[PDB]
Amino acid sequence: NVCSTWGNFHYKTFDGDVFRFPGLCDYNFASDCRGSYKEFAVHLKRGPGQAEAPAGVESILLTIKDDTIYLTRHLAVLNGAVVSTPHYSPGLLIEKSDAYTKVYSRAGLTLMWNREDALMLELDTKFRNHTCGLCGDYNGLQSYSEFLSDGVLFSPLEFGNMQKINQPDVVCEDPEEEVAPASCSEHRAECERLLTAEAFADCQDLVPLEPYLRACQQDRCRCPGGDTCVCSTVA
Amino acid sequence: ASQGQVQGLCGNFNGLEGDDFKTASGLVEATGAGFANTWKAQSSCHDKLDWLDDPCSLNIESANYAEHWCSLLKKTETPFGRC
Amino acid sequence: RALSCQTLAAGYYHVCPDGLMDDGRGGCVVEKECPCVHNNDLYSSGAKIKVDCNTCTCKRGRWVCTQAVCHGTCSIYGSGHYITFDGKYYDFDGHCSYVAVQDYCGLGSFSIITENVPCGTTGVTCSKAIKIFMGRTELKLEDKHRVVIQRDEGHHVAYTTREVGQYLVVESSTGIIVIWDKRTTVFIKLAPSYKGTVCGLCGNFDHRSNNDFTTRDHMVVSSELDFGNSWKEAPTCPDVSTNPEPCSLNPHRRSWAEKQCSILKSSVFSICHSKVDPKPFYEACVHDSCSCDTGGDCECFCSAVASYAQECTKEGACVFWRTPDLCPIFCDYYNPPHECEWHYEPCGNRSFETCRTINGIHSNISVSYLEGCYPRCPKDRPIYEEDLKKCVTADKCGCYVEDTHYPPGASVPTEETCKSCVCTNSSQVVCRPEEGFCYW
Amino acid sequence: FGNSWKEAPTCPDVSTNPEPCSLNPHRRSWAEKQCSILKSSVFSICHSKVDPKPFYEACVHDSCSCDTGGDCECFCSAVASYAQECTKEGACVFWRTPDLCPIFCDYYNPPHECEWHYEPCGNRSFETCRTINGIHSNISVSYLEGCYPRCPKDRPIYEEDLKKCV
Amino acid sequence: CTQAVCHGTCSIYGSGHYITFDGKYYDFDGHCSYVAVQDYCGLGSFSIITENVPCGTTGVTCSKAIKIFMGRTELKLED
Ligand SMILES: *[C@@H]1O[C@H](CO)[C@@H](O[C@@H]2O[C@H](CO)[C@@H](O)[C@H](O)[C@H]2NC(C)=O)[C@H](O)[C@H]1NC(C)=O
Ligand SMILES: *[C@@H]1O[C@H](CO)[C@@H](O)[C@H](O)[C@H]1NC(C)=O
Ligand SMILES: [Ca+2]
Ligand SMILES: [Ca+2]
Ligand SMILES: [Ca+2]
Repeated sequence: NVCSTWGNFHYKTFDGDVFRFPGLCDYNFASDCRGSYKEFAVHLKRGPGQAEAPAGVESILLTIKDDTIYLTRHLAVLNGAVVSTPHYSPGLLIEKSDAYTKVYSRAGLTLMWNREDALMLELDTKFRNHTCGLCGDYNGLQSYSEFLSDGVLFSPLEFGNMQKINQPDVVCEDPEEEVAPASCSEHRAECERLLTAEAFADCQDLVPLEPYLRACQQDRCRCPGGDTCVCSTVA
Repeated sequence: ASQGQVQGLCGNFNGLEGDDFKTASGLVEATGAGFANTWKAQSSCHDKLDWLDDPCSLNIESANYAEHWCSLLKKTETPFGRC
Repeated sequence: RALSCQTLAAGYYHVCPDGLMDDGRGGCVVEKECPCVHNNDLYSSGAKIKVDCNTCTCKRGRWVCTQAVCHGTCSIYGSGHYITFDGKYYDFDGHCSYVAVQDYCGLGSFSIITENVPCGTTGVTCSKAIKIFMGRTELKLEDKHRVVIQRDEGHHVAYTTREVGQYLVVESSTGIIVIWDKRTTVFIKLAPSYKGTVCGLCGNFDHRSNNDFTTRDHMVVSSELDFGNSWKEAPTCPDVSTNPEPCSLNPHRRSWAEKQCSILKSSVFSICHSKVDPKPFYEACVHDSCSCDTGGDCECFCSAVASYAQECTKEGACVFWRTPDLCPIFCDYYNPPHECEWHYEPCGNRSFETCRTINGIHSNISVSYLEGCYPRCPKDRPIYEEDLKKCVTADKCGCYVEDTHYPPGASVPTEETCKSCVCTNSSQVVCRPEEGFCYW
Repeated sequence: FGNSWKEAPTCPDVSTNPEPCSLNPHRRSWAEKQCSILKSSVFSICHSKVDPKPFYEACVHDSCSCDTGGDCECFCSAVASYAQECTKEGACVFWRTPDLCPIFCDYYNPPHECEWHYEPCGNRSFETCRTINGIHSNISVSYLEGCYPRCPKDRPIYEEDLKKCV
Repeated sequence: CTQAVCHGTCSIYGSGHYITFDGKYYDFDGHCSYVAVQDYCGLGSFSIITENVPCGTTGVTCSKAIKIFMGRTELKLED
């Protein structure tokens, strides 16, 4: 299926489970914890904090079984060399459109990233019961082991904290537990009206609605003023 | 004055470094873990096996750091250059 | 108090009841029937195994072995990798003629020299010829052939040259053996009568490896580059100062080398991982692949992998690792037009009949572990004559006089006087006198 | 003419043709020595039926360039290209030796029954289970090098998608 | 001789050596996806594309994969 991340630090695993982890240092977005041989690993790197509304990404590291791709805002590097996109190696395709950057692999990996905030990854069915990154496992269970492993219901922040990567030159502090804000249910009508418009007719049966509107709930109240933070969800 | 009268993970101390893996029950082993397992002080412990990998290939973010500093040992101008 | 047949000698310093002890195979057993272990293999009581010249037995969880002295072996291979008689690996990259072994150690009976020349552009050097001085005769292994020189008039110390698998084997009746793969590898084997009476790059073979760095003038040093530099032959040859690092001087060739040489650590050689440590061979493979940068670099790699496969065979693990895309071997080239007799033997464990051994001649070493193509002669002429590589009848093989093959019937050349010789029609060389004065 | 047929507009434009043997002088001596087999007496039959110069130049040009690994695979293909034309015009030449571009055919054989053989110039037509049912091609590919079966007389149909005599 | 029209042949080989259908040799070292053949020539039925990538450090390039479009089917010769 698809793991996704967008908006004001909104995440979505392979089994739904939309939450919010405002980490900023570095994290293991996805990986192959088969144990014998690691086929691939996607590492995400947030920014230093762009502003209150947006939440960008600095660069992405993506290793597939022999080679590393380092994608930045302006350039893409393969094995330490700058490549003029597109590239057509016999086991890997990189292309750079204006609205997206796309990477296709023969192992069953597809990555699509717009250079600002939105990122999504698609894997085949081969990697079920093996993924171990921030996107949770890929067993198809809805929040089964991602948050309730040994009976303890993990809060999103602590679950995200465990997925950190230690860079042996810089110490980065994890975010502290914020005071539980009020359930922003006062803006539910606005989110429902905006999302369930006419232009979104033939997908009311393809994608659910509850998670994406719940995401709009916090987005609307956490992001006062400009509507740069609500229209990044309906996107 | 104790040449050949010691046994353990530190060898026999007789001048030859080929019989160092000589177990306490005759023949010589081939790997480093096979010989070591025979000197456990607690019967309940399990047996280990060698590890055919290099850590500098699994932790890429650390490879540059490790190199940039450990390479100082070969720099003649550095204080270690004297040795 | 819980013994386990592996902590027997430990002491139990820090399940089964009192008496019986765990064996690691299953239920508890008495001390008498306690098994033995070796290279991650579990052998019950009363078993048998061989170690390179001897035979052992699991008696009481302890091994009891015969005590005979195996031969001594020195190895030269790769771009300057040396293994001495007492097991001390090292590296050395010289450009001169160096004393591999000899007996003129401070009056001597032989000497074995080597010729190292540069191969690459990073400064590394490799062996490309061998010279063997025996008494007064001088053999030279060169250009994939053996050349005799200064053959002594009437002493002619008995030797024997033949070809086994992909290797060329030269033995001497005195107790010297040289095995050469025709490209860069060399094995020197010595009988246990030379113990502690040799010197050279291969140490002095005394079962003690803290004094194999003895220089020409009987001084013990601690540096490879000083030990090596003192055994050069021509005084005008330069002196080595530093060991080059190939993969650092050719960064663009690293990616390939580290990918092809990784097969040693793959699952293909999973059987051999518990019997031979692969790291010192993986390092040599990578070191060699980064250096062959002037052509023919698919040949530096196959030999490096074969060096490890041969040891795996020698220790008892016959592994089949060649594929049509990885170091292929072309054996049936030797077959007759379309009769199929030559076969690629992955680990050489075959003992057939030649026309040498048919007449009682026997070697002194087991070379039954060398890779290559081997015959499977048919049942209408089942004797393998070696000097022509031909399956022939037991009658028409040859004579093999003075290390020279002569076809049956052919008038045998003779360096004597008044003595004519002929190979009979019975594989028998017989000589007659001629009274043309001289008599019988 | 070349730069106008690229598919992606963002792809760069070629400005010059590099000279491998000039940028890698130390590899020239080897390349000019191995590739000389084309002009040697081994291919004496084919010299009057195919001009070797454009293939000699290709061999030398390729051998000077494969300078990152596996340069014994750039050379054998270059020589095989010329050998294939020599076969195509009516000159079947046997040039492989255990030291020069060896080929490993008996790998496919069952344990020790000998049925696969290296066919130097492919001039052999046998019965597959496609042609046994009237299926035929529209060109002759009877000049392609490789290893071919010689299926026995008790199951003489060669199935292709498994490489088996049945 | 009899007069029948043989098939036509185009050859790609080596580090960017090309032989056209009419017998013209040349060299070309590109790094992109190039049209080997097609009949959408100024409405056509097929197309054959090639994929050249660098192989070496001197700048030369060689073909490493093929794509065949026929009607709507797409074969890819690779690995
Ligand atoms: C194997 O070793 C034996 C032991 O020496 C060799 O036998 C010697 O042969 C020479 C000449 O043939 C005699 O002068 C010696 O007296 C023999 N030695 C003994 C102890 O009798 C034998 O030649 C060696 N094998 C080969 C093939 O040479
Ligand atoms: C494991 O089985 C398959 C993949 O092997 C997967 O679809 C399933 O959801 C997994 N179930 C559990 C309990 O891990
Ligand atoms: Ca789950
Ligand atoms: Ca010791
Ligand atoms: Ca010694």
